[PDB]
Amino acid sequence: MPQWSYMHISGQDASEYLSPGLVQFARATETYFSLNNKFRNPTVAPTHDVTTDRSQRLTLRFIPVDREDTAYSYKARFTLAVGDNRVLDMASTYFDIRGVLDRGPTFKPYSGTAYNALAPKGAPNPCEWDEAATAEQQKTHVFGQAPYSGINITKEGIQIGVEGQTPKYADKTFQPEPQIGESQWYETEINHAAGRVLKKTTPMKPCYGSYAKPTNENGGQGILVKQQNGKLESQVEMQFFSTTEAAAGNGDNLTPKVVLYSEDVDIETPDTHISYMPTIKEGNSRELMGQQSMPNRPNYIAFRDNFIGLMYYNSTGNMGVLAGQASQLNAVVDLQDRNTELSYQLLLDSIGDRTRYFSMWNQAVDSYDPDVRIIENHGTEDELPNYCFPLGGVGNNSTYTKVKPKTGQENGWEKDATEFSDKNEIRVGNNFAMEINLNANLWRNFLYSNIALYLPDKLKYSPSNVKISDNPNTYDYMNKRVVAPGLVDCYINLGARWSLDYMDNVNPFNHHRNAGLRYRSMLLGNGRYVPFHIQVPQKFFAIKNLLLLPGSYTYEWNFRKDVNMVLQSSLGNDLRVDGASIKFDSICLYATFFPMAHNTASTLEAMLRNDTNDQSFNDYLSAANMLYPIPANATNVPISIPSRNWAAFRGWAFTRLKTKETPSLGSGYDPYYTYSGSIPYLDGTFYLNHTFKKVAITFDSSVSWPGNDRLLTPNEFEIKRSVDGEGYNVAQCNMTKDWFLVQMLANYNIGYQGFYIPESYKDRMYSFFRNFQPMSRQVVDDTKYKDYQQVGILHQHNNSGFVGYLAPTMREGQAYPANFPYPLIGKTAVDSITQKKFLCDRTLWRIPFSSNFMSMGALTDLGQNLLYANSAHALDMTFEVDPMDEPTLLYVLFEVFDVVRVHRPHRGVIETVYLRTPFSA
Amino acid sequence: DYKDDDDKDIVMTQSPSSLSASVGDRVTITCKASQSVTNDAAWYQKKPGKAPKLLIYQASTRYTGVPSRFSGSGYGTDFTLTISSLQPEDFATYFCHQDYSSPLTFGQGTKVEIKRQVQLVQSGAEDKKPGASVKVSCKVSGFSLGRYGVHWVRQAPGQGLEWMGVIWRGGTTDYNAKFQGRVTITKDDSKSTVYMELSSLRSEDTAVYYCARQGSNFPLAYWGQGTLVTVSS
Repeated sequence: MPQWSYMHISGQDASEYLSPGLVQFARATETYFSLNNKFRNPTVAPTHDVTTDRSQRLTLRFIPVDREDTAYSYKARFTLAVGDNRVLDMASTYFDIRGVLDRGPTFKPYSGTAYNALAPKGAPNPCEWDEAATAEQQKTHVFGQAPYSGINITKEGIQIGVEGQTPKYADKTFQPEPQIGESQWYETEINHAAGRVLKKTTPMKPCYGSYAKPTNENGGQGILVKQQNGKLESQVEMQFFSTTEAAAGNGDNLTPKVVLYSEDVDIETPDTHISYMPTIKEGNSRELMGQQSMPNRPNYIAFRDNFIGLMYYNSTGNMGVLAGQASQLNAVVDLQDRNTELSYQLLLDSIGDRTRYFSMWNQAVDSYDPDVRIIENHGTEDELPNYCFPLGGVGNNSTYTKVKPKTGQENGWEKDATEFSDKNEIRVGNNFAMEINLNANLWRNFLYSNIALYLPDKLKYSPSNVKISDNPNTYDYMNKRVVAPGLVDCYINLGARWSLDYMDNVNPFNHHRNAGLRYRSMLLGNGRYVPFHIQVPQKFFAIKNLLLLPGSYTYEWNFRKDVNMVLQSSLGNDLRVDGASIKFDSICLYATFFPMAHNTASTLEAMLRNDTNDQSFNDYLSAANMLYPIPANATNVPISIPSRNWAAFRGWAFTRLKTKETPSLGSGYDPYYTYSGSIPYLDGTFYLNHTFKKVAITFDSSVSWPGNDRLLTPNEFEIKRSVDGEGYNVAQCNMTKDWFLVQMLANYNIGYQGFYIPESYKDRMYSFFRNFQPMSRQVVDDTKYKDYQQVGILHQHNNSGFVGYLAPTMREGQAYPANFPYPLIGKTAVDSITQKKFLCDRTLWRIPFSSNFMSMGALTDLGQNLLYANSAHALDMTFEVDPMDEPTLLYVLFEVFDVVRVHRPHRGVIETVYLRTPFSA
Repeated sequence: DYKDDDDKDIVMTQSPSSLSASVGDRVTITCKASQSVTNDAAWYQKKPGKAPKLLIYQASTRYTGVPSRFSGSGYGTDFTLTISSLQPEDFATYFCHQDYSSPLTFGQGTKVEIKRQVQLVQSGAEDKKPGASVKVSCKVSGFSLGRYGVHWVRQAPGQGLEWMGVIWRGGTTDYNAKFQGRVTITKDDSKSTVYMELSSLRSEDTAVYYCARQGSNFPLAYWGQGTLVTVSS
């Protein structure tokens, strides 16, 4: 058009329509006087060869041809139809799955309780009980409250108002209401009081956590009884009371000063349990008024990160299928040495930022609070005392009469009751008050909630007079096991940055502060009954990015139903036993097509059917996976590979797993899998890297690798050393110079020209430095401190008289000088030793098969050298690790090439050539 | 209607005015206060030369070293002083007194005529012309001025006893409004002396001026020697 080019909507850029001398001038003055923003530059979209003009759907929905179901799986068959002059990117495809989910009775997406949270945890509800008479003869005792002040009390109840001349009485079904009482702080004469009380027939439960559903629209909870005529009727019964002194009188003066509305209710404790059960005897009693409640542990339950586990991968028995209708041959070739899920995890990390959540794919990385993993104990800022005061601001007082002086005398005084009251309330001295250390309490609560309750089960004990399951994998067991707060109190490693030794080997991601798991639990909702509707992506490396040319194709895949696989819980309890169930109602397949111009689509199809233009992909992980059993408490882990070809071997990577948290894939269903926590093998939530000591690599036999006198200790890879006489540790921890150098080179190629912090983009979530956490602390020297004394938790007393004894129960004992912990600071500091260690979560240990350990090219220089390229070699690796009281696994990834070439010669045909070297099929 | 008006002078009305008596006779004097003083009535005996002597206090209590023949009675508004049997040493002029309220007030004083340790020392007497001022001293011994306040009273010829003011233990002064702020009382604790300064003298201020001190729980009981101040044109 004419005016567009003039107004620079269209036309040429500023560099082209301006004076050449001015453009030259602008380039010269750019650095100190830019003129770019002064002149418009047009941007024009192409008008032809891009988009079609005929009617064309952007999204196709395919309902499955055939669906089969077992108890633990279900396979769906789709006929993916790519029409002519249409082009489909498999990245734009996903399965739309809908069903009903039941997370079960162990799902608790919150801490604390929903009911009477502010109530003191030992305070009972207004209750009654039968008790031995003793002056069988029994009598009923009442313990209650009467907050409502009424007009009068007759046999018709408490008078709550008047309707002209008629007195109005409380509707027993909901009046008086328990949340109503006096509106002023100071005392008043209440000659006609009323309240509600629970009958002796209703079990005794502490107020904290008490819930009784309502039986009427006005909030009444009185259980209704079905009468003969078939109508429901209230069983609320009135109980009148007067003072014992008043009942001593003859009787004519006898009148009730209190009326309690006694009722039965369906009490329950949905989200709390009993922390102190005084007696095993069942039935209401005065003793049972002392039982204390405690909120049930939080247990978030959701679908896994990136919907890990929903789709079968790397399972020969349940292999996905993509094929052309014509050719019966399948394009998918899956192996059990492949790890598709973990590959997708690390791939996603390499591409983008895993800290960001994307609801569609359940893309929310598993994580843990850093201040929970490593405790950084600064103590508390409690310099100022904190006080609570009387609601009146004064407290108890005495009554005083005013007096006035005899103004003509030295010290004469006279009563003055004419103008002033003789009962004036005055308190002499400071007001009444109580004291609390708020920050100390908050710190203590944090430690007990996030750390103490997660200690290994060997440090807990079974509650007294409370039934508990026999299965340690159940929520009931994890919830009722008692941990004493003194194990993780305010004074733990005070002033150190130090993770508890007992917690190092505990999966930090099985925690209620796992932000990712929590987000994925709340994406479903806050209830256990959840109708869900989700989108599941294709992760197999050969397909997920394939560009499918016209033709029809069978796309068939298998899916899991195992709650322990498809669901994830923060506590890891066995969701099979704990009542979780899932049902997949329907499934569809959605494919998004570029509305490509038909001439362009045909030309591109033609170009892509040629041999030279076969599409090629490879697994990001690019490794063959091997798991070697490490029996309990074993430190030496020997493994050997028979003589074979190593051409293109890229290197080793390894970490350590727990057999409990690692399911046996390929079987289709693991009957011995009793765990619903994170699965590091799949999601990359590794956390046992610190338990490695050293690795010995021996090619063939007697040939050490890398040898050549390279390392400070050349025969073996020394990861960490306990007290190095040589002084080969680094970075103020127990890691070796050799190992640190190797890892820095493997991850960033830094070692040889100085050590520094890698660039952020190079140091990602699963990188080494990002997760490298060295730590040190001091501890009493039991040999050199002459006054040492071993005082277990049973006889430690710090904050005695203000905390519970060995339980999260109530205040107990007396004030007394502490006997624990030993002071490591100040004039009286004890002789101390120093312990160094480190943590390295999420990352993998890397030994690249490179001459200088660097990354100069995927195909390592050693992967090409003559020795390993034109000969066969057997391998013998020996890992020395820290002992652990349960079976573990050595996870070794043999870094190789895992490539696939994909050829589409004709419409509806698809051929694939798979190669993985070293370690071929 | 009926409410004892405080912050208003309490007048002690003494009856009769004069009396003639013989040794052995019984004498009775009465005092009527403008308002109740509970039981804060005291009777003093004064002879021309000597200073006042406390006889009765709190209506019915005999001060220390007072013969048995003296007795007091009454409460509120009415009080009575009776001598059961006169004796030549008792011929003097007796004064009603109240310290329930400030200003302290005495009665007009009755005249008994015939029919046929703690120490306070004042400065010397003096005299001056109208319109001028005086400063009188009162050296104290036997007690601390931080424990007691010192009052100043005067007796004008042919008149009763006039309470002038007081300086209390804490230094707070209280003056008789009758003097229109002419009186100013000071004290030096170091020198243990009390000063009383009167201004704008008039010929009617010709009087004896007495330094005085009360007890912890009984009225004025310790007096100075008296200082005669004369004023004439």
